[PDB]
Amino acid sequence: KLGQIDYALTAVKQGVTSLGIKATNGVVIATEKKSSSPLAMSETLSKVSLLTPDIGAVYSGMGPDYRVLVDKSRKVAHTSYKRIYGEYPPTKLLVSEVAKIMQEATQSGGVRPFGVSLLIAGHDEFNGFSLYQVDPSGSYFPWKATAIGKGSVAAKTFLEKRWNDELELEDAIHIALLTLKESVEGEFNGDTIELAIIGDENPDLLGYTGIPTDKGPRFRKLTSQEINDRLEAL
Amino acid sequence: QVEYALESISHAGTAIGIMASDGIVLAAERKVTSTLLEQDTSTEKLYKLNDKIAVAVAGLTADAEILINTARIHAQNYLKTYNEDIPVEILVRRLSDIKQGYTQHGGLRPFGVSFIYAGYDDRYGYQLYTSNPSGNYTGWKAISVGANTSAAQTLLQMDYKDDMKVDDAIELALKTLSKTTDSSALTYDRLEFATIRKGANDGEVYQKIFKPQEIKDILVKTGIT
Amino acid sequence: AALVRRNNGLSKELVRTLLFHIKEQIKRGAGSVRSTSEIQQRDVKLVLYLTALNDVLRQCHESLLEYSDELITFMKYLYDNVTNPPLDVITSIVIHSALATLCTTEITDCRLFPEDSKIPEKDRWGGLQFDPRRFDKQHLSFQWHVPSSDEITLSISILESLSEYCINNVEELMKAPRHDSEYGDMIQKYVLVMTHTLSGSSLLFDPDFNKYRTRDLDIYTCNYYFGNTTEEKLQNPQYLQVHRVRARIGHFFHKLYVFLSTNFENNTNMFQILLHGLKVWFTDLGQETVFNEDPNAFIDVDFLENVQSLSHVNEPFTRTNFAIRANSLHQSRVLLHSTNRKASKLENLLLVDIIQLATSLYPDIYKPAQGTLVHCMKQLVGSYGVVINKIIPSLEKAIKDHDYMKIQVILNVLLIKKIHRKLMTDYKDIGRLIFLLIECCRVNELEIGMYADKILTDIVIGIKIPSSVCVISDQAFLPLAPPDGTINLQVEAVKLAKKKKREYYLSLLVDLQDKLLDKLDNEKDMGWKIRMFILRFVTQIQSNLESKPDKRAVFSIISQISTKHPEIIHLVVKSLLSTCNKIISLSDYEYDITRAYKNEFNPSFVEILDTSTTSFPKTFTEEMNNFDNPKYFIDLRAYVGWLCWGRLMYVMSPKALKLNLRENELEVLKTAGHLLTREFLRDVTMNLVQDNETRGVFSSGNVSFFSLVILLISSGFCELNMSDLFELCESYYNKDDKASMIMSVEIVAGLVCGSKFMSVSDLDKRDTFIENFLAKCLDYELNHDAFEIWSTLAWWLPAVVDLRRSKTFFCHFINADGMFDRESDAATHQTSKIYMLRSILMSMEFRAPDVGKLFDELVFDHPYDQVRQAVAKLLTTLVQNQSN
Amino acid sequence: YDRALSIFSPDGHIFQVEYALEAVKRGTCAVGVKGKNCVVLGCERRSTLKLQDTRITPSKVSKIDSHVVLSFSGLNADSRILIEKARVEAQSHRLTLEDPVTVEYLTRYVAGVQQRYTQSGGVRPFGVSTLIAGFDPRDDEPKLYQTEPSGIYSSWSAQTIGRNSKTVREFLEKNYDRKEPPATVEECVKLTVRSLLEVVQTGAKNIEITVVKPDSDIVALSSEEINQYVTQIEQ
Amino acid sequence: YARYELSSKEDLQLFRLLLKHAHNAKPFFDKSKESLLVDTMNFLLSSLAPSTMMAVMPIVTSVVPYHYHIHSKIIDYFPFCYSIWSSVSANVAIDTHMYDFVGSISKDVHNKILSSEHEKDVVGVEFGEFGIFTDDQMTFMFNRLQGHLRTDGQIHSYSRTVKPF
Amino acid sequence: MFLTRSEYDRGVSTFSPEGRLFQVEYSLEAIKLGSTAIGIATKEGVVLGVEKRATSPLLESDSIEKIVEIDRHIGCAMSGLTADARSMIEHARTAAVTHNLYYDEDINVESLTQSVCDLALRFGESRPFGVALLIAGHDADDGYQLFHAEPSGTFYRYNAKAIGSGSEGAQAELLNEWHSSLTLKEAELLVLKILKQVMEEKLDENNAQLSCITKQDGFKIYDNEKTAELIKELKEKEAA
Repeated sequence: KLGQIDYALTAVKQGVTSLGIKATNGVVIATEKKSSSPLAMSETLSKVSLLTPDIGAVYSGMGPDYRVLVDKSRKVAHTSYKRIYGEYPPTKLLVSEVAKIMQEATQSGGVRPFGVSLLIAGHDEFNGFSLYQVDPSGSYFPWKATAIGKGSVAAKTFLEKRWNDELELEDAIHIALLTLKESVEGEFNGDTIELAIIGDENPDLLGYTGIPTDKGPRFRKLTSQEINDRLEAL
Repeated sequence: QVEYALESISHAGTAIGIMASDGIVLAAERKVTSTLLEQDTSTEKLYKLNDKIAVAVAGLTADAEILINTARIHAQNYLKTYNEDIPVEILVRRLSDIKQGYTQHGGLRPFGVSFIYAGYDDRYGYQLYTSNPSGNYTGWKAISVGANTSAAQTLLQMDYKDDMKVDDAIELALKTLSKTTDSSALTYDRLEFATIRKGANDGEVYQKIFKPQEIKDILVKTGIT
Repeated sequence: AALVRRNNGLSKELVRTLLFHIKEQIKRGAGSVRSTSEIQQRDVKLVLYLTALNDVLRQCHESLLEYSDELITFMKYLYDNVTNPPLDVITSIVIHSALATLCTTEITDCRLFPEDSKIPEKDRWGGLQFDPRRFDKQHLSFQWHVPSSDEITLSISILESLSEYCINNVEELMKAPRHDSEYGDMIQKYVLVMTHTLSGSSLLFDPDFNKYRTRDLDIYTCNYYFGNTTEEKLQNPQYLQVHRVRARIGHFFHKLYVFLSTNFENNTNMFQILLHGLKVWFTDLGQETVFNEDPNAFIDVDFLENVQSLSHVNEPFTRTNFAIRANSLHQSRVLLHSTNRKASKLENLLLVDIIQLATSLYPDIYKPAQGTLVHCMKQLVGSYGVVINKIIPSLEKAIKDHDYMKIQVILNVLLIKKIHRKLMTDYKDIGRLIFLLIECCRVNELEIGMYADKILTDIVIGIKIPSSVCVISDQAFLPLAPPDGTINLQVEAVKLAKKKKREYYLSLLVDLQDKLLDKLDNEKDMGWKIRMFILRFVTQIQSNLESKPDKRAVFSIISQISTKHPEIIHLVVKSLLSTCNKIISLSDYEYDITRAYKNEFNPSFVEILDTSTTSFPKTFTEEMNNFDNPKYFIDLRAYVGWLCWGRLMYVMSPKALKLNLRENELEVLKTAGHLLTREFLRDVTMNLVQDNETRGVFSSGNVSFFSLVILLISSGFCELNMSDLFELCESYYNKDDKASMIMSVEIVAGLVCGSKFMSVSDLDKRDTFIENFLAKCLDYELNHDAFEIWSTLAWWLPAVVDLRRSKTFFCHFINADGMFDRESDAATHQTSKIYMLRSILMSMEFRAPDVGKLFDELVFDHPYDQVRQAVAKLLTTLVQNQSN
Repeated sequence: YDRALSIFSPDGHIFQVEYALEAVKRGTCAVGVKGKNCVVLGCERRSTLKLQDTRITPSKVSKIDSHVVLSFSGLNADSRILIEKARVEAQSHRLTLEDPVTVEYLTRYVAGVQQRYTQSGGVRPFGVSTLIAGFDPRDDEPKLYQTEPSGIYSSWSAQTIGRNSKTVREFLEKNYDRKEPPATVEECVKLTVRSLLEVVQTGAKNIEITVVKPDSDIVALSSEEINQYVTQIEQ
Repeated sequence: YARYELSSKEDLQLFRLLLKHAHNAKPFFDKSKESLLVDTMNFLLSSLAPSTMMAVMPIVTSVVPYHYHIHSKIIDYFPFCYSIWSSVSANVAIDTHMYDFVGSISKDVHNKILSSEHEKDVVGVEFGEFGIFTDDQMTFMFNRLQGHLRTDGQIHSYSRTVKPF
Repeated sequence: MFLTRSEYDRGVSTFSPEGRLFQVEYSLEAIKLGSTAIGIATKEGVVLGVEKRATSPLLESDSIEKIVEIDRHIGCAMSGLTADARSMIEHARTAAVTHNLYYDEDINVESLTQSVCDLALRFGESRPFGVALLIAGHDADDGYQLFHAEPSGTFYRYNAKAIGSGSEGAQAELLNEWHSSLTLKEAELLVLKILKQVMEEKLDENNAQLSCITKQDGFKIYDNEKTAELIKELKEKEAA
């Protein structure tokens, strides 16, 4: 029965683990950053990405496919909503456009599916905080918590034990770091982990002040020092 | 040359439509799903088209939501054009023709979905219909699509009476589902429920797509716990 | 490794050059960078020299004795210095290869010509393959390898040094300090080393060690270095020492289990390594069943036999192939040695730890732990009882606690083929398993209830039955009777004990049926989970073999008609017909259960015709034309006499079928008949009509149910008349409802089939009814729907019943007015009449003589093509009928 | 048995529509006969499931305009698209040329869409046939036509598209004669009646018949008139 | 009361297993019981119709032993087998039993002639130009075989099909 | 019966080792399988005849037409009426009307024959396309002309040509019978004589259709009554 998309799913099931967890007051997206060589400067490639100041993504599977996907996803979030509506999309709108991009590749002959599954997390005024999984098929599903890649069956069993409707963002970060700790291929520290939140707004990260209307990014990538501070208790 | 798309819907949970002498009654059942898959969403079974028309779906939400949005757009356009809301027959024919095209044109795929369109308009009164991947549609006194279709249609046939009230159609839909349930009890979280009735007392069409507590209340009327 | 198998003198330099290069690569930093998933590019040379070391060491034998101490101190250095999880597996195979080569018996020499020796001439381009001197003892004298005593004193020194070593490393490091991600790898390493020492040293262990606590006969006797008799091996202290180390390793896996259970729950990799260690500890006794079938440094017996085998030539083989065939015989004798044993308190303790890991809720722990459990159950006698005695209480606690996920894991355990097969024989515990699966059907959460219903369906469909009937020739056992017509009072005692336990096992199935029926009677709100309930009474109460009929089963089954569900009704009408067929077959077997399986018993209504008389060849033609006073009947298909007469032919007598039955059986048929009211039939048949709306099928199960109603009426058990079944049949005949006129035609079919029970006055009533009813339905107008229902009857009825059991049925189709009229218009009505007659004549092969009037009636001259083609198809079947 | 020298594919080609033309036999009987001064179409009704609503069911026989009627055997879903295309084309002609559509132009256009769904290859042909009948404007010659899935079309004095429509055609050839056809609507109706009562997949729900008369006089006979017409002789 | 039906998978499997067991035990049916061959063939011949063909053919091919008395010989039933075989179009269900029957009788007469026991058994059974076949039987089988290989494909076991050639 | 296949069979756009395109050869022999059409050219007119399929008495008329008008000056005959024949005819019709309004003059019959061949080389827009055509017409330059236009997108002019059922013996009798001196009546009798021989000796106005091109009337298909008196004129003239 198998075709080219079941093989793109096997590329995803072979890829490095990533996860998402939704809390009462925000969302976590998190992954291991694996180095090809100890001479490689691991800050120079980003596993977790800003799509809009209130939407972020993490992948599993083929890293180069995800990099071209996120460049297109950013261009999609601009030419579509910033340049005609004047404002950024809800997470649902951008997940549909990402799935439209992924479906176009599986459809065209002489192209292959994107070898990545995506976790897209974000905020919206009407829908609030949300987490979605986008697969090589160009299909999308909403999740309370999820994991993708090698560790996903054990990770999803731990996420099923630990998720509840009352978790705070700070405790969802502890669950996320516990879930990444068990699947870790390399070392476990603030330089091998990559972690972001969409949570409260951060007016410092607006990078300007005055105009009362703008509130700055809901999205925030944690620095390695903030991760290491949490890892001292973890 | 479409019968595999009709096979597709047979798995997809179950929807019951029952027409009374004074209303219509849509009920449908959500399939049991993963603990962490989000339920509080737009992809459900009992949707709407306008204040006089509701649908229940079998088959994939990704094929449903395009047709539901096309129907909402076409119904808004009709109300905008004529200042009287679209007849149920014209909605189902308009949706039956879009679906036929994607089945006969080999550059496209048949929509793997089958919606039960309940409604009211004064040209024919309350109207219960079913449409399926082939692009054919039929009018009914009662109907069901998806899982347990055959078992449900027998229980519909042996209990349905043409003179019945909307309240009898509430009972018959709930009792049919509790006879033909895959889970050995029925609960408000698996059940989606709606009615179309003649106003509070005056002439208007009154929809309700029931909230979880109102579903619990009709389950404890009807003796399902 | 193959070089070192041929020459032991190469191993000393190659083994010291390899361990030097491993030290060089380890000091240069190989295995200093962690990754779980991959061998890194900097590790490749370390992996080469380690895999070369593993492969060379497996073939060193008695040459390890030269550098044994140097290897042991190198093994310690390697277990200190490298801790990358992909390398712990490669580095722990070093002891397996070392210990394995010291205790293994196997072929060294596979040469085409031995030892640079012998003299078969220089013209040997062929390897003696066809030369008749291939079988010679001086050609096939293989050196082989037989473990020395020095190699055995070294194998025990390596085994207890390394095992005790890793025992003092993991205990000095068992304080659960934290989840470092490097703590877990050091535990995994020293545990892997403990698993590579049990394998390899496994040829020293003994499945029997526990029996020989503190003249038994083996056929597959492999080469053991302790003894073949129990006194030969107990008198060696080296024997106790080997078993003592395996006890000490086994107690360590229980201690490690409680440590990882108390401190490191959810660490999947650490429980997986433990489960593989426990598999090796349970399975590798006197033999090795891992690294047993991967590619190694011996020539493959199946491969060389594919190169050398000739179909009609005796062993056209060279010396290499004879050598590896003698090696394969030895390996077969090793593996065919039994490991089944009576568990030792430590095996029970470790089994109960494996059962809890099979009950774990991480897929990555439970899937390996269930695979280890099925291996353990092959190794230990009585182990299914222990497993189900732990699993049943855990499902009960899981339902009591609302422990979803754990309920579903226990149901996926109950679907394991070994446990699942044993459940079907498990009369004493299938009772408590069934009631616990019924409570599991209420649970809504996951796919719980769907797995429970699947398991309950398998218990019913797959139920084992006690058989008190055994039809044997005495020559199945008299050829082997030993001379002692005295001590063989033992077969009598076994027959008695088999009888007593077969009676007791059927009592458990009867008691379980009674206790289920009580729950169906009492739970008015049980729901739609009573489908497997009446389906279980079906297989029990239809069973024939010592299952006594129960009037409460019939009553409680019949009363399920009060639920309107079609599938309960099909199973209710289906079940009520299988139970009466059990009573009916009891009566004609005259309460003799063995006649169901005897060739020489024909029921009193079957009679055997000479069919070899001077008049019988022609007596058959005049009898097959007798509708007025038939001498006998042949339902089904006739066959005797088509090619020639001669043999004994079986026929049904003309007489009405009289039941003779004892008290208990009359009461259940009177209970059925008392509840077969007019309204019960009206309910059942209307429900069958509304179920048949979309499908539109004709069903022989319904016909067989009307045939049973006719038996109950003619016996006086049912208070209906025949005329009620004639008012029901007339009532369902609408030209517009296909499903309704299917039910009507099924009552016609039933009335003709029921003719074997009907009396001469009921026959007359039926035939005047059928005469009027066929005429009313078929003479005037016939739509395409009614044609297909009657055409189905016309094909099916002459196949299942002799039409001469009626005076009017077949008579209606042959005499039908205007079949062949040339000027009728009305073409489809003529077509239908002809095709219905044709279908009866096709179904009545070489039967119904003197239809020869038809040849004068046939019209070749009809204006309408449809009738013209129907005449042509009829002439074909008429020509065929006489052509035999 | 055109294997010859075990030859296969010596022409290298194929053309095929006939899967659609088989569905056009499976479907309900539809029969039409001219009179001297009328045309009658009669079509089989499918038996209806227990819980259907009959109030809105289409007549099967289908008006395109006050002088022209269409009926069909074949797929109902496909037939709607042809009826809708024929209705928008009839309105488009009637608007743009200030005179009603001529019966042959309507058939040429219905044949035009069945031709395009044959030719275009990226679509199947429609699984249906048409029975197009009526009268031209300012005319009293009755006119009667067929189209087939192939996009072929033809004119008939009587015709029948169905599964048992080979015996209707034999009864029509036995009783119709183009030298002297059934003149009055009485005979014309009674002959489509005799046709339909022979070989239709009949029941208590049976047949829908429509008389067309000249100058836009289009009339479905009542469920009583189709019964009054049952005049018989039997022996 | 009919306990077994062919065209049900469990009973067809019991039949094939009892036919294999019949074929394996066939050498030990007693040559001193002189009527056994003709008593059995009288019964199996008289049992033959289209409705019993697919049972009776395998039973003839499997149970009936190769006995060669002065009065009764198994080669007397060749004309009967060639009657069924030559009357039908090529068909796996029939043809496979026909080749199987004449093939094992050919190997048996051949083996008996070479063995030091023909002096009792196959004495007065002649091995001819074509073995135990007549020219018209061999002509029929060679024409049957070329139809299988060039026209209809109706072979199941190729070992048993080349057996009589 | 033996098998004579090759490794270059069913090769599309591919030369065999001989330089053969077998697809266009296969398409070019399927012209033997259709209904018989015959063309006779004379100094007096071009005659086209075709065998008609027998029809039910109830059939009043039909749009199956194996002889078709392209223009007043040009007519055409098929052995089959697939979609590709329709495509070639409606291309030839559109080609005729566009030339008429460009030069104020009638299209030459060669130039129209060339145009339907170019359509088959284009495949509409080494494949074969459609069906064999006989193309008949008159123009002031090259007089009365008859062409065989082939599925290969190539053609020949013939003095007489048969296509469809009967090929070897159909063209054998035409080359035996054709004269430069034929009158039109004599050519009509000759196409009816040939049609009778190929039809396994049957001939009615219900199975033979005739047409001719002349300057004066252009392309016309004969009435059933006109072909009926011509069939009687054949029946007496052979019996004389």
